Amino acid sequence: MFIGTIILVLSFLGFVFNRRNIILAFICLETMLLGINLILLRNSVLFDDISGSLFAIVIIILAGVESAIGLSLLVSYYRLRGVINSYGI
Amino acid sequence: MLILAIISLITFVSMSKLSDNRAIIRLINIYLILVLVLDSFLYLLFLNNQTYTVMGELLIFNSFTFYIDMLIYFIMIVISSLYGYNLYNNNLYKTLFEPKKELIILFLINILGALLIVHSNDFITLFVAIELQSYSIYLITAIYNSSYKASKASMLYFFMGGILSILIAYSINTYYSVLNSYTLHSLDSLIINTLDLNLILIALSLGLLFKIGIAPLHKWLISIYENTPILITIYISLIPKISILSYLVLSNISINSLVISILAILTLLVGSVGGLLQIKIKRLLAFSGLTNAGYMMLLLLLNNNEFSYLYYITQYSISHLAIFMIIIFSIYYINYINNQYNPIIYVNQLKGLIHDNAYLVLSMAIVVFSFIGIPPLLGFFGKLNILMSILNNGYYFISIVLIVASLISALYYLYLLNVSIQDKNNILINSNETVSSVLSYILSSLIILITFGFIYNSLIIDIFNVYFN
Amino acid sequence: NTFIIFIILIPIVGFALLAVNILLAVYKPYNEKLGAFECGLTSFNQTRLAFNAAFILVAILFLPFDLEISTLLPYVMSIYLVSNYGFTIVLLFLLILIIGFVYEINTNALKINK
Amino acid sequence: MIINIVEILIFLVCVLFSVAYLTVAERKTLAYMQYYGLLQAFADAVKLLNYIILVISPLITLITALIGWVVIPLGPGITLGELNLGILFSLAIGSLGVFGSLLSGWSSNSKYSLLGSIRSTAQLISYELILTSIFIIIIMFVSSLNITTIIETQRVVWYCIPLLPLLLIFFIASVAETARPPFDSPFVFFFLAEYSNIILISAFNGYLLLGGYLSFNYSYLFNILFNDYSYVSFLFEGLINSSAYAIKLVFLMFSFIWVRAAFPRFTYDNLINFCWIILLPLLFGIFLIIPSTLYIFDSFPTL
Amino acid sequence: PREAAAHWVPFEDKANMPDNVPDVVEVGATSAPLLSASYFIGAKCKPYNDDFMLCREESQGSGAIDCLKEGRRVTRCAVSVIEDINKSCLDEFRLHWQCLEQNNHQLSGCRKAEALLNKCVFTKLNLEKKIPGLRPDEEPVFLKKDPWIKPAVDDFKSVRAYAEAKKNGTL
Amino acid sequence: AIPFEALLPYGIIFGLLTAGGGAMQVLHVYRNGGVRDRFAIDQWDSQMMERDLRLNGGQGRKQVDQATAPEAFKHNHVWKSERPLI
Amino acid sequence: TAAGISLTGGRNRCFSEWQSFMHCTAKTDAKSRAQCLPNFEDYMECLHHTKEKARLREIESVLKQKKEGLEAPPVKVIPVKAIGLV
Amino acid sequence: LVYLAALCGICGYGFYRALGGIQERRELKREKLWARIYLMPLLQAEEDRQTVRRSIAQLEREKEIMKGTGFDVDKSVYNDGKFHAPALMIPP
Amino acid sequence: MMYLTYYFIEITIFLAILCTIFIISAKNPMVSILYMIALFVIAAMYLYLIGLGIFSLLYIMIYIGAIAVLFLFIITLLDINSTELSVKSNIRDLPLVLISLIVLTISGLMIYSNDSILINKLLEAFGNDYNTIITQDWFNIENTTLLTTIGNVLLTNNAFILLVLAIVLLLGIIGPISITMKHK
Amino acid sequence: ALFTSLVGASGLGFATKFLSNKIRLKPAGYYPLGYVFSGVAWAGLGLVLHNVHQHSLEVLEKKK
Amino acid sequence: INANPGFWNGPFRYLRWSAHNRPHLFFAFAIGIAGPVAALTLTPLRRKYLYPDHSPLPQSYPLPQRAREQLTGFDD
Ligand SMILES: CCCCC/C=C/C/C=C\CCCCCCCC(=O)O[C@H](COC(=O)CCCCCCCCCCCCCCC)COP(=O)([O-])OCC[N+](C)(C)C
Ligand SMILES: CCCCCCCCCCCC(=O)OC[C@H](COP(=O)(O)OCC[N+](C)(C)C)OC(=O)CCCCCCCCCCC
Repeated sequence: MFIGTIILVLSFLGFVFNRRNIILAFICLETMLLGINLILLRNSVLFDDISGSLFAIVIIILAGVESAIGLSLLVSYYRLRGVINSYGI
Repeated sequence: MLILAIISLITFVSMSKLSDNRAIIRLINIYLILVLVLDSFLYLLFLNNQTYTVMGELLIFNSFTFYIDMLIYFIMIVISSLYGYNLYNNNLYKTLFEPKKELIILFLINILGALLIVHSNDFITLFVAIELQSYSIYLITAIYNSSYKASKASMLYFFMGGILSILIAYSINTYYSVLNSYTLHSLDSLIINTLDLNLILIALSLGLLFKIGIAPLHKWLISIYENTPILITIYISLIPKISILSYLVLSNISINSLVISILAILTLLVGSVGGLLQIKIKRLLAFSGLTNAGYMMLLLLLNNNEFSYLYYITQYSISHLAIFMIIIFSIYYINYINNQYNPIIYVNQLKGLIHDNAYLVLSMAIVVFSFIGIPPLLGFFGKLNILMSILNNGYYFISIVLIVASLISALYYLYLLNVSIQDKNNILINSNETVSSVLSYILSSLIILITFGFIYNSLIIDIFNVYFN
Repeated sequence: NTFIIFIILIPIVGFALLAVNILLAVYKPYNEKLGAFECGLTSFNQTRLAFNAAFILVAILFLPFDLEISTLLPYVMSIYLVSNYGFTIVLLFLLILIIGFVYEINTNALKINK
Repeated sequence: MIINIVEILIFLVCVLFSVAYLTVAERKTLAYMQYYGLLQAFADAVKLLNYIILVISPLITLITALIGWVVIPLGPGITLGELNLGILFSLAIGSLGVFGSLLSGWSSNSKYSLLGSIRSTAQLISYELILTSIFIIIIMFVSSLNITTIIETQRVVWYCIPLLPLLLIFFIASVAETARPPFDSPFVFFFLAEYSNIILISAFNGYLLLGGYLSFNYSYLFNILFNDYSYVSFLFEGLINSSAYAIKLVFLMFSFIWVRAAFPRFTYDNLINFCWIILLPLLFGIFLIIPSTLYIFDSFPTL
Repeated sequence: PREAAAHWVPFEDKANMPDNVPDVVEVGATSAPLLSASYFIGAKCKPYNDDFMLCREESQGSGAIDCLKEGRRVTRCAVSVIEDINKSCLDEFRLHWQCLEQNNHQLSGCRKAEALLNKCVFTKLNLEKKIPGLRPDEEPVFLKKDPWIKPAVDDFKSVRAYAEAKKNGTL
Repeated sequence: AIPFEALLPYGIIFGLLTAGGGAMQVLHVYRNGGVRDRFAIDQWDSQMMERDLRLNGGQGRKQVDQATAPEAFKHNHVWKSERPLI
Repeated sequence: TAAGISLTGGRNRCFSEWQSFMHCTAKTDAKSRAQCLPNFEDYMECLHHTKEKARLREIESVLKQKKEGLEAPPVKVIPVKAIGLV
Repeated sequence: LVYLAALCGICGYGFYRALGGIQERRELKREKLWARIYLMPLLQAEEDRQTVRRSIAQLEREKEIMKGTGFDVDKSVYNDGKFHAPALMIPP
Repeated sequence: MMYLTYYFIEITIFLAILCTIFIISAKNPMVSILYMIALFVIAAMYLYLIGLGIFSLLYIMIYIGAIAVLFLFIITLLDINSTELSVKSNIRDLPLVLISLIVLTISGLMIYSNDSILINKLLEAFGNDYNTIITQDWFNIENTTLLTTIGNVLLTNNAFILLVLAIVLLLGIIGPISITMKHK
Repeated sequence: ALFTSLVGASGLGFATKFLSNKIRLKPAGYYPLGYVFSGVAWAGLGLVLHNVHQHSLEVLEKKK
Repeated sequence: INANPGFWNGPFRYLRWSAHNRPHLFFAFAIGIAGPVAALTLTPLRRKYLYPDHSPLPQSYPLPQRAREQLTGFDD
């Protein structure tokens, strides 16, 4: 597989360099998962086997759960809730 | 027994007040105690090393998995006792050790992920268990998010573990592309000899071992251990390591690996030398765990290593729990508290502890000597089994590195005792409050295990010989 | 083959990124008037705004619940083939998910400003 | 080639005219109870051409809203694209339709518009959960993602009759999906895209619950009128199917503008709480009961 | 096996069949006639078909080249039964396949033509239509009365033929 | 009273949709050669239409019930040459 | 496990080779496992077709270095619209 | 209670029609499935005969191109003697 | 016609390269989100080209209408009340990248003579100048699609995996609630 | 011997109780009923382990 | 005015309280728990009285379990 592997390479090296760009690092995590899924789906199609596609959907669900957890982490980190709690208990 | 506990906890904690957290954790403590003492008879399924496959070849079950499983319940019982039971009945200790509403549920889900890692028979199950454990441990690390010191550690651990899990998935999918399979049952001697799938397994072992933090990827987990709350650090630094190392031992995919051997030597050297450069307790214990991880990784280079690994992991788990609980008990004997999450930071704050609780210092001396390997404590016997195993396979340079690493690590282990046996003229601001009887009993039981577990060495050897052969 | 592509592509784009990132070494040193923020003065008089935790929880929990729903699609495409065994498995799956739904309902985590 | 071009041109013209005329319909309906913008904006948008993706966002959102129509049938096999995954394609387009409000909120570079976009986006995803839930509930009776297949299974009985509360839930969730009261240059693009999404949701409800193009059986009528297959008979049957489907669509449309010109507007917090406290528990109950009902009577649908 | 991909082209082979294997006439009926006559073909040639499969699994991979002869037998039996139909029940067969083509190849919308063809074949071809695996408690789907599902439009000339037959009394 | 002006554009949309659907039905019939369309076709259906196209000489969906096929069908079998998926 | 299942619920492309290889492994032991090398080689060939690719490369190299004509029925390519025509 | 009782009747009558429709569709699917079952032996044999003709044709084509070269064409890449349909055709 | 359809896959690959570079080479987080949305669209088209249109639909559904929507939602929360994110210097981590990448280049370099028998593997890997032959058979009678097979395997063969992913979704429900709201 | 194993386990329990008392900065004879409880519990664990050992030896001998 | 009487204090009193004071949750639980319970307690009754389950549908060709018999007819 070409496209998946090259997306994975580019996103991995984008992660390694920035490493302090949490928005972009988490984007790179998402794109690396996408690149792995592409390779897995291509090999599943080539082999005509269902295990590749099953692992692909499992990776999709795990990626969604991971994205939800990570975005909750970013909410807590950047204090997205806001405060305006001045003059209050 | 664990799924039902998780479901019941979600249901019960949903409809409970915040003040019921201690009671719920106690209830689960006795629940797990009864699970161990009442369902322990299941070890009869594994006479003569009988092995079973469960859930359509997705899980494996033998005496090794059963023993790691029971050890994980024992560790979980001890750690959950550290949360349910109050060390001191005063508002300060109320504030420092206060469990979150979801902490016990996350703990049980992480235990479930670790057990599924240990029992995995397929790469799909392996990856799913890894992701379960990883997401749970991220949530455990982040559930105390009132500090930037903990927040940076949570974010770093999330991102580094995400990269590591992506690498693991990439290796698994490369294996699938090569063989059109997701299980190790398709790997035989002919399969290894004919085709070069060694690099795939090396990459998989790399990704798995970096999750527990071997060199040269140790600094991030050491920072995380330093910055997380100590009641969280005691858990996040033991259970994932146990799960990953048990899966690696049972997988048996790194026979006489040059890369694994070099990385183990590097891990030992880094852990031993970097420990000398530490003035913080948490970083010192992190490098101690790194050195122990290197010791156990030395066992990945040879076969028939089940007994040595099991003995070493059990004794190290007991010693790790004991040393963190000693550090927790010593909090009462210092004049100031660093943070709400990490009340003690520097080894210098333990100075003169022998004038406040001499028997606490005695227990710490026992556990530190077991870490060094002074007979007849369990640590010496675990290190001796490691030495016997490595000399049986002819790794002489590895043995020399092991001995040198132990000798170097003894220096920064005795650093703790030397600091603690000093003289502190500053008298305490606190006096006569009684420490918890349950937690003190558990700590004393751990110390007595470390001190007198060598009585049952022959009994354990015979049980292993009959149940693993 | 994927490993090969990975290994040889690492040095090339690695050096490219290395060069393009040694470029910013010095650049726009953000000498902007950062004086009122290093003191603690405010110039908005307005734009306070707020976000109840329930709002962001609705936004975030749209994702796991949508995954839960979309996981039902494979079942409805093979409902007849796996009739009773699959029916029981889906019942257990749904009950486990409803445990979490009960958690989010009892906690009242999703109730916007009252 | 020519036939396909003529068909797609006719369908696009009809859809665009319907969307444009529904604005006038809504205005007149409001008046009694109590267009031409694309050409000027397209040249302005072309003049504008990171600015690139931000500039291209509105028209591509409108294109997505229009492509949502490619799978809507007007009869057995009568569609631009006969997709075996028409339900999944419809769900994907409906999911993509939430980007319009967000990018429109960004377009103005205004904080108040951004709050509007955030509230709208949260409400849209909240009721997208309901819409997808009802979609899957319906699919549980068909075991197929082909829209024409579901419409054909609805010959025995419209799925509305066994699931009338589901019809009410879908209608409420549809009024709340598009921020329609009481459930409330790029502007013209987003406006027509929004109304296209409204008509798409009406069509979704129509072929999920109201039977689609079906009407009273006309086998006897065709037997009396005609003695053999002819283009006149095909034209008449197509006219009947399309008239029935369009009358159902118009009824749903009139219901939407009626609730706009009806029961008083509700607050946003109540709008989301109604979905997350009242609708979703019912939908999970239906998730549990429908397969249970099919298992009790041994009626699991086949492929 | 999976279907083709984004780019695929069909390549035509004009090489002659090897002379060692005998040449046999092959079925020329399209989809609708085959759907109409599948039950009769199966009823007449089930033993040859069973022999064909049994050889296919016994050859263990070489079914294409080792099971030629009974495959020739099966195609000969199919040609024989189709010739019997094409010289025997022309009208009913034409009704049935035309209706099936006009009714999206679904057997539900052509019960009248199905019945006509069934009576023709059972009357003077000595072949009977049945669905295996049915217990005597339940009655066959093709003999049902008052169906749950009705065709969109009943075929005009098919209904006329049914009415003419029921005036005759053949049914 | 019923507002006819309010319902006028609704009727316009109704009529436009009806006429468009009728035209689409007529066009589909003309393209199919006077027969109804095929919907929800699986792999078996696609293979059947491919075989029918091979049999009838490419005359659309024309059906022939002749027992003996012409000699052209003995050599018109075509395989699909898939581009390698990189 | 989901091994041995294709994308349509049937038997995958390399079902026969894998079945033969696992039967050979079951009928043999660890010491005699070396006898089952051809089965694993055939399974890997079904997975990747390396030997087939090498043979095709040799054939193409031989073909591209020849100038004389070929007297043998070649393969004709036709458009999808021209399937079964003439 | 009249509306609730009527709603049960409306839903009950709809379910009875809906439930029955599924069951008959299963029977119709059963009839459709058995129709394709009988057609497989005649359709599969026709493809099998064509497969042999194309396989031998490629072997005859390949051996004539390589005439005068020391290579083995009839030797299959696989180790077993079973018939194997040739794949990976050379682009035209 | 044929010229474009033969290189649709390569066009998607090149567009993916451009989108990923634009992702890792921007300043505004919005630009990266929009370009990863474009990358997801390109991945969907690429999956359609292979013959996985259902997976492309699943991608467009989940990764865009949920994941990307939540990404853009969270970023929009960061902008209405302007809170610029502090930009720390990566020059701290540049030296380690230098050392590691020089080590990797040297590891690829001392191969030298052995590259003559290893680079050729990638040389024929790049070529791939053979077309797959697609043959037809009639062994399938049921109208079974990819999603049906997914459901069958996930509900019967790997139902345990389905239950463990149920626990994973349970975790994804509990965790955000645990770390987002202040109880009592 | 079983009696010796029970005595050793009970002594280990007594040592654990004594160590717990001394850690809490309490006299050695603080809660003697706790000494009894700890000794009984540890003796029971020792009895279970001794039974496991006896069964292990029985299994080892039986395959001869 | 209204206070929860507690489920454990009285089951039927709490059932009435939920039906009258919390309609949405009570009905959600009612339809949710009816499904599996009614299935378990009614499916055997339906099988015994209403109608037996249908015969399994074919998934592939039914292969006879026998040896190849010698047949005559339609030879070359
Ligand atoms: C009333 C039921 C309560 C049982 C709950 C047990 C929880 C175990 C948890 C944490 C580990 C603590 C030490 C366990 C001892 C090993 C047992 C065994 O023999 O180890 C063998 C395998 O040896 C090995 O490879 C190496 C083991 C390394 C042990 C290192 C610690 C040494 C000091 C401990 C001496 C014990 C002091 C007791 C004082 C009365 C497993 O034996 P097995 O799989 O055949 O089953 C055992 C039968 N069982 C389940 C009833 C118990
Ligand atoms: C929890 C649900 C309990 C409901 C119990 C009702 C049973 C009443 C007895 C009438 C059955 C009958 O006599 O009609 C029989 C019908 C149809 O079968 P048939 O083809 O005509 O029979 C011939 C048998 N063959 C084909 C094998 C020859 O069967 C049914 O499925 C209808 C059941 C009524 C609707 C129940 C829907 C449940 C409500 C769902 C709300 C979410």
